[PDB]
Amino acid sequence: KWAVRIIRKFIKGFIS
Repeated sequence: KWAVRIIRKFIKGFIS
């Protein structure tokens, strides 16, 4: 659970 946020973490590196 909530490991989807890890992919969003990559997004946090992509958007920034």
